[PDB]
Amino acid sequence: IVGGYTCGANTVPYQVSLNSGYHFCGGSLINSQWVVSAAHCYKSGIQVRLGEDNINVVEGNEQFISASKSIVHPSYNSNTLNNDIMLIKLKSAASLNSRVASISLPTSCASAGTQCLISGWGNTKSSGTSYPDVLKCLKAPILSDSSCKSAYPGQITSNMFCAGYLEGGKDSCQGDSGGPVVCSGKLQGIVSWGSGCAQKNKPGVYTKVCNYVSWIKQTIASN
Ligand SMILES: CC(=N)N1CCC(Oc2ccc([C@@H](Cc3ccc4ccc(C(=N)N)cc4c3)C(=O)O)cc2)CC1
Ligand SMILES: [Ca+2]
Repeated sequence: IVGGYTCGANTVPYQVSLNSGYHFCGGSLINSQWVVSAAHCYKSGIQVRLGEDNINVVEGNEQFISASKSIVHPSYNSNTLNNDIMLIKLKSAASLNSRVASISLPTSCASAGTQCLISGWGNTKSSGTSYPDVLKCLKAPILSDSSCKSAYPGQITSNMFCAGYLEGGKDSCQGDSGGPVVCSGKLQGIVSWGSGCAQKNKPGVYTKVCNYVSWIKQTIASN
């Protein structure tokens, strides 16, 4: 997260860290046994780490659970990043409490202007690389489809939305991928892509979760 702030230990209880010997992607806990992330985060040997703040020190409240199966959306396209969504089933159900809780799926899509909270352990620099120990947060509004498509001509599908600041300086970045975009207590987006990080006129692009509610529910029910 570039230009964000330190969230505060366990203040984003649904935030998950995907680990394979190091943090590589974020995710959101949607129930005691399922996590939603980005399809581009797919990898074998994924350990889901819940209740994390400092990802390098064991501070208490952490729950490490192996992924039993990762389900990449069947229509995911690695070049366009259309349908960039993946469901991860935990080997065992997480112990939900004050510091580890699930986030609700939306019943309707969010409109332009809606303020949302984006979080992650991704790169904190626009030019260069600097990964944080603790979780970073950023409040950003959903942009209009017009501005989104003007920024990324021919690359925005109906399953994507832009969020952020056109003036640059505040944005999600590499490492934040798969993480949550929560608006009014509902998970509306998943960190997907963008051109660089926190660049002028190049806001972040996110997977539009409201378009996948039926798919998520049907898939979870059959697995
Ligand atoms: C051809 C096309 N339709 N496109 C262009 C490529 C685009 O996908 C991608 C895929 C990867 C990349 C980056 C890596 C990267 C990864 C995660 C990111 C997460 C967030 C942000 C952001 N600025 N919000 C930027 C990121 C940049 C990189 O430079 O390797 C950039 C665009 C999909 C859309
Ligand atoms: Ca740690």
